[PDB]
Amino acid sequence: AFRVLKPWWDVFTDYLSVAMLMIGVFGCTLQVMQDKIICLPKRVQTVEMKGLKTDLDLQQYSFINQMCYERALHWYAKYFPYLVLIHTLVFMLCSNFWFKFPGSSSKIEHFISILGKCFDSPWTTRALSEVSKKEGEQAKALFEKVKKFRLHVEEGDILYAMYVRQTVLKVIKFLIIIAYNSALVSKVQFTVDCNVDIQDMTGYKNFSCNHTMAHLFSKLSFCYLCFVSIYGLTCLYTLYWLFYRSLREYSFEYVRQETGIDDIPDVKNDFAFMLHMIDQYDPLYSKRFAVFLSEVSENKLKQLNLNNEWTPDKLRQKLQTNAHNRLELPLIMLSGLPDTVFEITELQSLKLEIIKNVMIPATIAQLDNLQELCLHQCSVKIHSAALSFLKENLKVLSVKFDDMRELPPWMYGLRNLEELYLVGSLSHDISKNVTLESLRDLKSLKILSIKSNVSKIPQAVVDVSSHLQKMCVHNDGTKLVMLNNLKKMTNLTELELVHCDLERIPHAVFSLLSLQELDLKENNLKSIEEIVSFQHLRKLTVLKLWYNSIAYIPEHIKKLTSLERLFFSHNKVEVLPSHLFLCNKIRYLDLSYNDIRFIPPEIGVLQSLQYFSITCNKVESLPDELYFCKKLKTLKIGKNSLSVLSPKIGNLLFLSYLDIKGNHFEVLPPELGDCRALKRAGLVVEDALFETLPSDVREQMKAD
Amino acid sequence: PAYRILKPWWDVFTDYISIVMLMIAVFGGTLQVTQDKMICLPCKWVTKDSCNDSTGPTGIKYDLDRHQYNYVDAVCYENRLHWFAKYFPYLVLLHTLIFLACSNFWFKFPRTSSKLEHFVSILLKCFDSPWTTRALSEGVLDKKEGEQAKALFEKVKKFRTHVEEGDIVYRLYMRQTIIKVIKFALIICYTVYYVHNIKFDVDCTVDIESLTGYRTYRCAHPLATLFKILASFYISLVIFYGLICMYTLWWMLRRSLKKYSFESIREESSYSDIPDVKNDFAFMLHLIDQYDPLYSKRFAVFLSEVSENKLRQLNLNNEWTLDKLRQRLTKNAQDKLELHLFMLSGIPDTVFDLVELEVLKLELIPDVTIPPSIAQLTGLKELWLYHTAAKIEAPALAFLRENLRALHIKFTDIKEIPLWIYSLKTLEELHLTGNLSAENNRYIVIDGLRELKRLKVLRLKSNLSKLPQVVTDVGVHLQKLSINNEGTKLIVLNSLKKMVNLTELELIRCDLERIPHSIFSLHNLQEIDLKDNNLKTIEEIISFQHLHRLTCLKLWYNHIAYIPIQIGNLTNLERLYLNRNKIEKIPTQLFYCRKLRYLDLSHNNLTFLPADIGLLQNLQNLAVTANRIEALPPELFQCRKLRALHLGNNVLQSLPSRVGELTNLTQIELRGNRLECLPVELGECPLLKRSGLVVEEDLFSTLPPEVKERLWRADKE
Amino acid sequence: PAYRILKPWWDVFTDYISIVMLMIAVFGGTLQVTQDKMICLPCKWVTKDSCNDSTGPTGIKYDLDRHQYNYVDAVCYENRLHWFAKYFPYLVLLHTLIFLACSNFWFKFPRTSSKLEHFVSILLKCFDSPWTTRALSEGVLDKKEGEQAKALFEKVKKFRTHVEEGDIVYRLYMRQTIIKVIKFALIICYTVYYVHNIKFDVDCTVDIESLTGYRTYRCAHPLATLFKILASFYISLVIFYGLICMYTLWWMLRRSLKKYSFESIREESSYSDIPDVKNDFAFMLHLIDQYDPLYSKRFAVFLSEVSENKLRQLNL
Ligand SMILES: CCCCCCCC/C=C\CCCCCCCC(=O)OC[C@H](COP(=O)(O)OCCN)OC(=O)CCCCCCC/C=C/CCCCCCCC
Repeated sequence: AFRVLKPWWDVFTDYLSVAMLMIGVFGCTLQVMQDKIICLPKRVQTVEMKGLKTDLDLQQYSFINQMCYERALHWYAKYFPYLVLIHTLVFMLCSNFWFKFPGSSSKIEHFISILGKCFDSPWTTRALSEVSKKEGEQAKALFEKVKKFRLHVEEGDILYAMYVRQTVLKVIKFLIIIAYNSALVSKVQFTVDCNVDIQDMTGYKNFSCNHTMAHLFSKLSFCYLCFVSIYGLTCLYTLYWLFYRSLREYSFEYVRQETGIDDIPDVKNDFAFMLHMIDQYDPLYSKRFAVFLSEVSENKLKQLNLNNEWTPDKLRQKLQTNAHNRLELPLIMLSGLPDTVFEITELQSLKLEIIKNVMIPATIAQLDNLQELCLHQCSVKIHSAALSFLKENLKVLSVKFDDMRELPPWMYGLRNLEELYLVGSLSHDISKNVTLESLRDLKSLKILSIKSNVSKIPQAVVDVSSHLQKMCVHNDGTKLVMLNNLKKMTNLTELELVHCDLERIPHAVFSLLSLQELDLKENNLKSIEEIVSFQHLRKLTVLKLWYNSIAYIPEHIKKLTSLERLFFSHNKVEVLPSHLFLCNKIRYLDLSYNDIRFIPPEIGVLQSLQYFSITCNKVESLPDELYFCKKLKTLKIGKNSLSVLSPKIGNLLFLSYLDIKGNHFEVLPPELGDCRALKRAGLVVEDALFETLPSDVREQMKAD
Repeated sequence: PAYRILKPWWDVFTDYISIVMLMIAVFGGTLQVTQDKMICLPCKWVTKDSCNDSTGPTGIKYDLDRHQYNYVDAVCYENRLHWFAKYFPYLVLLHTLIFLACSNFWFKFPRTSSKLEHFVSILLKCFDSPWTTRALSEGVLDKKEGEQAKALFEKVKKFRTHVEEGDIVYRLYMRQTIIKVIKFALIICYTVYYVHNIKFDVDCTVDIESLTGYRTYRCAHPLATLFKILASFYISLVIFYGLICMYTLWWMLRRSLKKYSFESIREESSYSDIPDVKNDFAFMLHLIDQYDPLYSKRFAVFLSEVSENKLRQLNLNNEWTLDKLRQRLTKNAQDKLELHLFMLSGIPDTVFDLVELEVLKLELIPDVTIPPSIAQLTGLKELWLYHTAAKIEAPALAFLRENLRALHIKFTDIKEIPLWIYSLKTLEELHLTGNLSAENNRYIVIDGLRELKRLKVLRLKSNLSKLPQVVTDVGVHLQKLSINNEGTKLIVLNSLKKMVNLTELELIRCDLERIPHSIFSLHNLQEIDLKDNNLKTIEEIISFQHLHRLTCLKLWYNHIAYIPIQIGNLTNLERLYLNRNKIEKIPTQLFYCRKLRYLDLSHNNLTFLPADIGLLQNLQNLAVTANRIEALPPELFQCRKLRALHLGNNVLQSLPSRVGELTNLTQIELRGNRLECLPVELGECPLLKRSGLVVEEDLFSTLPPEVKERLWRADKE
Repeated sequence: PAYRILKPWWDVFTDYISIVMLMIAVFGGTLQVTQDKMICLPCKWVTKDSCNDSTGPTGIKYDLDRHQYNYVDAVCYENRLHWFAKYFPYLVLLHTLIFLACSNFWFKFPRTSSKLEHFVSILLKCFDSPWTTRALSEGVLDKKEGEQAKALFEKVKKFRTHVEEGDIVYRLYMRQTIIKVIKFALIICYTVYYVHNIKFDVDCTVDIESLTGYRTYRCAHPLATLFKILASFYISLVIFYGLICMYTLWWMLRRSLKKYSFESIREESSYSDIPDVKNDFAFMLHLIDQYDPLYSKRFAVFLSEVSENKLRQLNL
């Protein structure tokens, strides 16, 4: 229905066109009449008057009639109705030319369709009441439709130019019609003087004729002139309305004054022209459409829907704990962040997973109990009070940057931040991430874990080395290079490098003089020859070099004796030396799933050992000196090549854990009762080895 | 009607021009019928059949009646008026009728009309389809809507197969345009040539002197000038018509409309696999492009096979909802939550919305692609691939590398086995079913079994002829290897001695007929069943005493003719299952085994049942079914722990009353046998209930009714 | 009534040709009513009941009133103008009305109309049946569509038993075609033999000498020549009609339409058990094949019993 885009001028001109078509049809029907002109010759050859005998037949009179009709009657008086028909056909064709164009009609239908969707939508009067479930979803869908319309019609200007063209054509046609009709209306005369030279056929040369319907055609011409004058005045007003104000722009400033929303912008071009058209039809439509045009109103609708969907009771259901013993709210794939979430003030940790296009309001100042924030694959925005409060309060952060921009740039305005979990991925141009090297504003940062394909340690870490303490990096097959950035670590205490492809332990680790622990996880350490400088790490107690390729262990282990935790599980070690067990302070020694041939007896030196794992070895001989070491709390010798469990095993008083699983044993001795801290769980073995205890020993063992 | 979409702008313009031309024809026809005449006056002065043209002026007396004038008018109008000035409106009418017939021929000719109606109908239905709106926006799908989308998609495919064969519509449209332009040319030629013959003044020399008195007359044709301008206006319209036709002809010679490339739409839309239609499909698509490209845009997403796959996947998601899936949830042999998806097009995301699933079973799904949401299935440990080509991604591989410890792959082809399954970091249990020996693929399908360092169970139903050494390397942690080969002998060659951790070597249908030394060299083996291996003799039990852990010799389903008396040397077995054999008689030596808790001797040729069966105090189930056994000894009833006595289909004479010593009897089968009447002691057994006492009914009725009532009350209370 | 599927190209062509013959008849009838007159002038010089035709010329004076002229015109129009030139429009009216009656008799006659509508209804329902799409695609089947497919199957079997016994529709179409072709032959014969009698110049001899004074008059028939073109052009249309009808006759004598062979369709489709139908059903399947092959191919699947077994086991 295009009637909503037909103003009063268009309807008036259409009705005038219908009237002019009626006039033309009536004139043509009058032209159908056979008896048209009546001619009598001039100078023909109480008072009694006598008629003049012209001495002519009826056929001579008819011949004179047609001769004078063809050659003496003006062409206007004979073809005026046909000209009216042609002119009114042109007017009718060029009056719908804006409507019936291919590209214009689709835009018109789209505009009127979504405008009617507005005029029937509950969210319009709902939005006025906001200014002054299902319906919210339909509101959001219609809002996406409104944005689609903005990107779909506003670009072009075909409608306005086409309407201007058709109006100008109407005006010029009206001018031509008025001019020529007013010029030639004086030629429609009743009495005509015909001077055809048919003296040879009839006998006369001069005739006086009467055009019978000359009065009727004169009245029809004057009526058509009046109709065309009204049509042209209407078209001139159309031109005046088109050009007196710029219809290429429409200001929503009237709604800006009425509606409290000021984000409502001023659309232009075809949008503007069709808004002016519907304002000519009904001014309420544009005012109601404006509350759907603005996008801050869209943000308000999104917030209202966010608060409506998730009641606080649902958030009570969602409440849980996390890996750091904090009250966590897991929010998964959400449209945004509800204010109902911030209404909870007992909350200690926030988990936002792929909730993008999210702006953090001041309302987070409600919940003071936050300590952890999980901003996972979500591009988040911020507000000033939120910056201030999260500067003051937030300390633990765990973000995932699937996309580099999905890392927000505002993590670094804080200072109270202490823990950081930088899980994700990185590209080749590592040093260009200025986001990393802004942690100079962080003063309290102490935990940094970067699961990413990071090849070069940034100068960020170099700057923040003064207060940073823990590193956890998972490269996952990516080679780590540029280790001077880890050289200029000074106060760092923990270093866990996973899959960094570090062939050798760099001088970076030995430049560290206060490293509590080191992890060289998934790092291809074929040989260990740089341990000479490892003595500088006096704080080093943990050396978790597991799943590694250390083929043999040299004497350089004597450089550091403060070593306590020693994980060489799944190592390439063949034979242990005499020189490991000199460092008596070692308590925590791992060789799990290795392939050691045998255990030499120098193990007797490690008395302060509390953990000795050599599981899944090829060790066929356990000498009794490890059984002599009684401080050995854990001792895992599983799946080796040993033969018999030691009968004098009850001497180990403080033997908490003896994993000897899968060992080829024959019969358990009865002295497991003398062992104070060895269980069936502790002495994990195959069940045919479990079945071997004496009956009284079963009575003493089932009661422990 | 609905053919407005089929007619382009030029067709509408030609229709309007034809309407105006028909108005010309009607107006001229009415004027010719009613008012067309000649008004002829005789020439008084005639010089060689020519009007010679030679006080007060007076009229010429012709001395002719009105009827002689009418006769002269009719004769001169008939003879000396040109045929064009007379039959111009009728020629116009004929030309308009031919033009309208040519323009609307394909809408009336049935062969083209059927194709046009079919195309327009399915195109309008696809335009109005909600799946069109979903595709352009790309969900909530009503089942009427979903079935409409699937059925109409199939309709589109069938219509393409039905209409792509022929090109009749394009040929008919071409012929119509060519006729409409050649007739335009002929009309212009003959109309422009003869338009000057419509004259007002006409001289007629008709030779009717014997009837009138004059030979030459000078007529005036009144409806000439009007006719002239009508002809001019007609010519104008014809020119316009012709011009339009030429453009249409040019539009059908610029590009081959029988080859409509979907290039712009397939670049713009996500579905880039839209095939290029041909022939009448292409031509009608070009026409609908001329009308409105949005029609073709909305029809394009209904031809692409990527849209086939996406609509099929989303329809699959809409069919199989989470609730009926929870109803269909079952449990496997390991009492783990399993889901048997049989004959599915894909895996619905409702499966992946779960978090407690542990056994994801995928059976006969064609080339499915696993989305990452499997990582939500937090407890996932098993995975069953039966005739299913599986395609998986990296987060799925991560959650399976940290959680998944089982993988059950059944196949009949190499390509059914995916290449991802070798990248798991927690894989522990693994059954490969189907042939693994092929060209460049014999154990090289699965060469990534070195990467799996935590395997503990390996079942291979593969029709195998050799064992890889890499399995022997893995066997440091692997504890069970059961190879099913459907009657194919492997070459062991003592390459199995790295099975230090193997505990259950199960050679099913191996047809070995011999025991290699590697079987009794492996000290941790506890389960040994040489099933269907056709052992005529078993002679390798003596060397098993170095193996301290053997506890269960389930020697079943074999050709074993006799047991040597040296079997009495064993004591430590519990589940001695010697069923489905050809043992002539059970010996007393076999009852030297004191630790027997379970004894199955089903389907044997035992001559009788000796007394020493009662040497089995800890024995729980006993199945000497399908034997030749007549009496159970009292020693058997001193054993208090008999529970499952499958004694049926035997020749049992009677059960001695010392069976009253039995207490723990649970299940007994007596359909068969020769037991004349039930001893009441069979009713005495407490643990033996109606489900366990599978017994004849008449001998049960021989018992006193109150004992039956006590058993009934124990059953029902 | 959606009978367009029962009208092949010959039927549509003959309908349009009959419409244009209607227009000929109405136009010629209007002209013969309004302006068919005769202008008769007496032959002054008489030679044995015939016209002799023998400075400034002077008009011939007949000394006749205008009413004597009108009487002469009426008498020579009724007596001497040939009846073809007077009643050609009424004859073409009658002929094309009989042509329309022959075309639409099987549509208006209840015995054939009921069977035509019954067959058209089930053909249209089977053309839109989902089971047809599924089987031509050939198990997923909803209970409701399965019920409606089984109902349509039972309707197909019962209507096959109801219609395959008789052959009235084919017989009526045959009779209409023979009547149309023989009437084409008769019309062509008499119209071509009588078209030469439409003359502009007619000599009339009516013997009204006591009322007029003259015996022989020469008459002009103003609407003769136009009628001639009309007649000639009308003849052309009938020729086309006859030729079209001839093809129809040849088609209905090319092969026995009372036996329809599904041989091609049941060969190309999986179902090779499709039975050969007989009599009326065969004829209307042939007409539908002349309209569109796909309708017949789709209805072929509702007649085989292997498709019935497949539907039963899918429903089971
Ligand atoms: C497709 C083919 C179309 C042809 C079909 C023709 C239809 C009509 C044919 C039958 C016409 C019947 C009349 C025939 C004999 C004529 C009799 C006669 O001369 O009557 C006179 C009379 C004129 O009167 P005068 O004497 O001038 O009156 C002056 C005092 N007021 O002539 C007539 O017009 C005949 C009246 C019959 C009416 C039939 C239709 C007349 C034409 C109507 C045309 C109107 C169209 C207007 C629209 C044009 C622009 C859109």
